[PDB]
Amino acid sequence: DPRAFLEEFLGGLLLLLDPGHRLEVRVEGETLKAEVKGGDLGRFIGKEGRTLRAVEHLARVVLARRFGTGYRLVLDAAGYRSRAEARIRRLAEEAALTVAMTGEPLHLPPMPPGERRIVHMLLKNHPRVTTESQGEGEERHVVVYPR
Amino acid sequence: TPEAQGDPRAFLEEFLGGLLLLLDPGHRLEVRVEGETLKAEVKGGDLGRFIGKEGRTLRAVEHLARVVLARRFGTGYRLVLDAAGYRSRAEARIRRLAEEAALTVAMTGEPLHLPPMPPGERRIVHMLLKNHPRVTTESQGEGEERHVVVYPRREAQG
RNA sequence: CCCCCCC
Ligand SMILES: Nc1ccn([C@@H]2O[C@H](COP(=O)(O)O)[C@@H](O)[C@H]2O)c(=O)n1
Repeated sequence: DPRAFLEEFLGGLLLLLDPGHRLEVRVEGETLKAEVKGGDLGRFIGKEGRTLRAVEHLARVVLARRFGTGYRLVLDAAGYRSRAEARIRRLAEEAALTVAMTGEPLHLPPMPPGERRIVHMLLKNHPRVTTESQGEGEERHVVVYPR
Repeated sequence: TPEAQGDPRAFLEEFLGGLLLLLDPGHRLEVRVEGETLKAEVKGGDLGRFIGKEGRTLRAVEHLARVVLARRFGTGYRLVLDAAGYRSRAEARIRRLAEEAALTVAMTGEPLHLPPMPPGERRIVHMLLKNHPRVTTESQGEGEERHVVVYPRREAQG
């Protein structure tokens, strides 16, 4: 059972991270969702979500190694994903502002595909700007182009 | 914080051992104590697959092991994780950028800004270009955008 | 325009 496996695995790490952490794992469409509550959560998240991503990444890998490909897993704490999407929706809305004036394209910072997706999605059918990614790997980033 | 040898060694052995079992049963683990720091190497199994895309996996294991060591003992013991000469090949890539910067800067007489870099990586740049007869180094900026600038020992007149 | 490779 993928849920029970994640519970034992993520429960193992959570104990070493903070005894106040508690875990809920649920499926929501195609996506396995792991929510952490309790204790100093910012310490769990870490600077720029660095700790939460390391857990999420490793959780994904041990999940793939036992059950195979096709799973989507997202790990979250105290609505940190929302805030990160909102901040991403901002700055992108800011990009369409700058590119609107200056007819010169604008290069956004590198982002993983899930975050580039959000940029593409917000600026969908924007009257002034389009989006298209560039570069490869950790280099890859969205470019805001003018019409 | 407690002595590196003893519990911190055994703690990391058991923690990484459990993680490596799920990643690949072929993995074995050597954990070395260097003074009051810890060093850990993963051997066996598919090491390419352990490292993962652009090293994301080895790095997430390193980061997380550091964090849980700090939670357990109060320090990360400057833990450094390696596999299949990963750390060495990345030390070389950083050295390459600094080399190409040295050449360009000594020619143009203009400073060049290297890509932003963690302090660990910034040290490698500084050390490689110490006592370099044509260029020098000095960092600039704050936070994630702190990066080494390579300066010509003798500036362009202009 | 997921993300881990079984890339
Ligand atoms: N000339 C230099 C400059 C920095 N360093 C090292 O590089 C690290 C990064 O410092 P910067 O902020 O100067 O890049 C320092 O913490 C120090 O260990 C060095 O070893 N020699």
